[PDB]
Amino acid sequence: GQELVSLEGHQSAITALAFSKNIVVSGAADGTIKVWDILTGQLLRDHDGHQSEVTALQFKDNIVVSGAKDGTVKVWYIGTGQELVSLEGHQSAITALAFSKNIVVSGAADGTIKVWDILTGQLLRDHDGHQSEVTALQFKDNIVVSGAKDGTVKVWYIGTGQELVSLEGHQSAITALAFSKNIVVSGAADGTIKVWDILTGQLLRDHDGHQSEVTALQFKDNIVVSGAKDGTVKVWYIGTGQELVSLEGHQSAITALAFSKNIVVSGAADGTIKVWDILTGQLLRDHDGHQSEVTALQFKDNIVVSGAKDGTVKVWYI
Repeated sequence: GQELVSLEGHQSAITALAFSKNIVVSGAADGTIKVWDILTGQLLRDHDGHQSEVTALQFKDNIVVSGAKDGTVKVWYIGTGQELVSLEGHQSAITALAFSKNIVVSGAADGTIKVWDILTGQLLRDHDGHQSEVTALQFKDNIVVSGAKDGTVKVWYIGTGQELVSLEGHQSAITALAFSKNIVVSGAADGTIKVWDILTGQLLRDHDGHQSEVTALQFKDNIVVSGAKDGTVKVWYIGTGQELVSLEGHQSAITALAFSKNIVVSGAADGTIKVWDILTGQLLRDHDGHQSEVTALQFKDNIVVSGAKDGTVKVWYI
């Protein structure tokens, strides 16, 4: 349970983080984007980003999709950092990104949602998504599910361009989403978690949650992991709302969550990173990760990658 590598990090707060293969892409509030090789810990690509704060990152098959505060959306190659396609982006700040096959879906602070083809650069769909800032976005199988700061959740089809079903949403800002072919599950800031039949729109379950002011959510299978400002990390079943295991949490506000296999990695505003086993509830690791708030966590193949508000990027083993 030590550090794999030292990484130089950035000169400003880490705002986005992506992890794939042995490559980590990190974005900072000064617009700089850096690419690192985990095996050697060397910075391969420097200054490939934007001129405003990086707000979202997507990394899939040697291609990085990055969004910035000025609304720009860039698609470039990790090998050379040269942009592949030119996207006009949004006029408002990018707030959410989804990347699947050749499609990029971007959400902005004005509520707009745009669908791009990263082979032609064409704007496939221009959407007046919500009357509020798009705070979450999930893309799967030709259908987009979005969440906004006003509590609204929406799903639509890319070709038709109209909504498939009307979901009532929440009454606080949405935090994280996920959905299957049959159901949608969404969670808001006040702890609410709701599941929706996509066809009819019916509310199959309405859970009030166990926390006040959640700051991070993570869905996988029917298990939700929720962190809150009070420092609690809770694991429970979305079908019934029953808590599964008890975790000590942190003495500081939860600011990042990662979830892989049966391992939960949580980061707090004091920089501490904790590693839990949801089968037993025991604390596997208790790292004094960073000296500032943990702003991003990536967890793949027993390797945790973390970023902090001081610009540091660390990578760990379990």
